[PDB]
Amino acid sequence: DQEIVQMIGTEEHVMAAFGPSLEECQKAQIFTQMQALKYIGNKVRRQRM
Amino acid sequence: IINIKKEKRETDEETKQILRMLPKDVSVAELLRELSLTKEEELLFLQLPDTLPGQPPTQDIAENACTLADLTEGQVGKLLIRKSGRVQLLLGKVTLDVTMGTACSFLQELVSVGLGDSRTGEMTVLGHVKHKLVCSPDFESLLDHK
Amino acid sequence: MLLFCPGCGNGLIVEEGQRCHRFACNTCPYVHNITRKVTNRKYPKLKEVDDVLGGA
Amino acid sequence: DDPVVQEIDVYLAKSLAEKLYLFQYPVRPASMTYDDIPHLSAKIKP
Ligand SMILES: [Zn+2]
Repeated sequence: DQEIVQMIGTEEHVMAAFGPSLEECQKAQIFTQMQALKYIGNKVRRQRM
Repeated sequence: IINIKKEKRETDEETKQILRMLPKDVSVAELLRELSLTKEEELLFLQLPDTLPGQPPTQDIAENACTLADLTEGQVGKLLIRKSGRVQLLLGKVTLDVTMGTACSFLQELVSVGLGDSRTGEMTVLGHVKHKLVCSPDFESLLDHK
Repeated sequence: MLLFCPGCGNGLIVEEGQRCHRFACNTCPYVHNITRKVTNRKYPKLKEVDDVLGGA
Repeated sequence: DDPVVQEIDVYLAKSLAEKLYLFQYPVRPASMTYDDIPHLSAKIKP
């Protein structure tokens, strides 16, 4: 998360605005690329072409 | 309580959240402070232009990429600190311009990977990287030259 | 203020331990006991102006 | 605006040309160093 916060912006209001997103992501137990990829795949529909 | 294993503040220049109770430099200032005030040798990291003003010496070349690797040992360039803070790098006939890179505040350590054996290697940290330099051709000089 | 774990770079959270309250990481055992007071002022902007009306 | 100070010689080296890697930790401020943490293993694919 430190990378993402550094990478969005280091101004105080920036972290203030971005805090709810971090709280939301910590609400779920996503801490690994595998977990988030699984979550996305669940949220991705079979728009079969 | 341990003073060196503390938690971090977001601002790197103000990392020390709790107490025991910054200027932005230019090449002329940087080299002046690191030579005159301090005699200690320092590790720098610089980005050269894509191609150097030379030709690969019998390296099977087409004006291909003449990088730092293709050159040889010995004196290779001259660094001139001009008045009014101007800093240049005379590299023979051409004069590159040297500037501050982005001031990285995180940890950059220059290591050596000495593959002494096929399955053994010497990880040799050499020193921290404090400043980053950028070298670019003075295209204005090249243009008004011709 | 948003504190991040030096051990692994994740966002530290606040919790209560046994001796005192600690900042803790949800991925690694890095914890930091809150040894003394810590504050995070916001200084929200106030309602400065009043703006009576009826001018020309 | 002459080169008023420190006409500096610049040299090239090749002793560690193939042995030199630059490691940077984006998450670790330069304040803290890994010089005190005893390392255990280092696996590399050249
Ligand atoms: Zn952690």
